[PDB]
Amino acid sequence: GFNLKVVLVSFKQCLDEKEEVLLDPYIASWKGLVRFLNSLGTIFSFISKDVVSKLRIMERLRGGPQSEHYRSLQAMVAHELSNRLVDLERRSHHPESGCRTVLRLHRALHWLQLFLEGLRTSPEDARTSALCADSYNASLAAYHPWVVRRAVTVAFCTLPTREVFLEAMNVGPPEQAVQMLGEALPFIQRVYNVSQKLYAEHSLLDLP
Ligand SMILES: CCCCCCCCCCCCC/C=C/[C@@H](O)[C@H](COP(=O)(O)O)NC(=O)CCCCCCCCCCC
Repeated sequence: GFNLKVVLVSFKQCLDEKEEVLLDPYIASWKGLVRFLNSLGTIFSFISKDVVSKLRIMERLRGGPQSEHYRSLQAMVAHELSNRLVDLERRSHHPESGCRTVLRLHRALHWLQLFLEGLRTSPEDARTSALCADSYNASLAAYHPWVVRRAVTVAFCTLPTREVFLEAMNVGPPEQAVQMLGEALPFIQRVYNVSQKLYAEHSLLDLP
């Protein structure tokens, strides 16, 4: 019943007719990713908590007195910039602003998209560990302190084989998994592109 396709396709729900990035569905989709990650039984389950803690921050903003301004990422950015609830230069009175919090998930989404795309078009003899590192170095690595970068990089060598990873998506044999990624990744890509435009245009790509 539960599989990676269900999660990827849930990202369709994150964009409305005006391509507002809706926060509730975004959270729901990320909870799907966490459940998938935890199902893989790798050492990276050690880091699921960081995602979960970030989702809870966002859920608490959605449960608060300004909940309506957190309905979409676009609304969130407008509200937090106009009320100075985002630390722009250095961490200060708003260490857990919606803007800086969502940024971390967004960067991770970028990594995930690069990793899954890499996997989708990889040769049969490609190593999962290499797909992960190359995509990590492309993306998330620059935002992590050296101690984290080095530990993550080493941990990559302990990942399952390409075949096992594809089968773990639970959508059939590797060949079916590969076609699934092609049909489903565009949903996560669209969410990423719209979110990246939002952050880029507001010069928020480097929030502390
Ligand atoms: C299945 C193999 C998964 C490979 C995942 C490779 C990337 C792992 C990154 C681990 C980062 C170390 C944990 C804590 C990092 C935090 O410092 C940063 C910055 O947050 P801040 O401290 O400023 O609040 N947090 C992040 O970069 C977000 C956590 C990354 C989530 C990884 C996505 C895994 C989802 C997999 C779903 C298939």
